[PDB]
Amino acid sequence: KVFERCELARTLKRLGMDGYRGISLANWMCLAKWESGYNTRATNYNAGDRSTDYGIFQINSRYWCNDGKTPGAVNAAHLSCSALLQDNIADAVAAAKRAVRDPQGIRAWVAWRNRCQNRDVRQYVQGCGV
Repeated sequence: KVFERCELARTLKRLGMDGYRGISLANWMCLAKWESGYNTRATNYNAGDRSTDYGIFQINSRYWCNDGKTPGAVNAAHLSCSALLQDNIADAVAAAKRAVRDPQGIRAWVAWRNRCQNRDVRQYVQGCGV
């Protein structure tokens, strides 16, 4: 599923992402925009370390989900990476919440540092009624 901007904002809010660990809804929106373009079936194989990023939040298989084919893979979230390619994003959200409970926080995603960090991200939630 490719989410429309405001539809995603409302969904994330209902799922309790607004201000989760100090992270604004606008920041979560910015992350999803650049990671997958709000597409839940987005997958990205990293040829360099043999891991794959899954879903709307591009959650990595070495730490937050198990896909069986990733070397040195840990399962901090305990989810199958398959759960992060569904149309329903409840599992992707729970995984994202777990990921930011590490001291790094949202900075774990380099895309966040490059295009969201220290920027005006209001644009991602403007007009959505959240």
